[PDB]
Amino acid sequence: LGGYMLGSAMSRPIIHFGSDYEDRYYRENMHRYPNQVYYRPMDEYSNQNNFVHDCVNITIKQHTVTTTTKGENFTETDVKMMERVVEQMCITQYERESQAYYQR
Repeated sequence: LGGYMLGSAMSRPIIHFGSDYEDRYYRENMHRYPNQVYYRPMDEYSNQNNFVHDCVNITIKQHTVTTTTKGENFTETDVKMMERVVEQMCITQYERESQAYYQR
């Protein structure tokens, strides 16, 4: 990373895949999943969804490196479920900082 950073943790977003199976599938292991999200300052630009689609990429990439380095690797469904959890959290982490620009 070397620029991009980590702010706050959250609650685990209860995702909806539409299958209660896949809810509880994540939910059985959810403590092992991510609980904070990697973002960067606006500085120049911002979007509504596309910088979130950037931030999600970084958080999964990091976990696919620095925790995969700890032996703890993931499958693609594990990634896709993370992408959801991380996007959900990134929406709030974006909005929290974005509201502070508005408050200026």
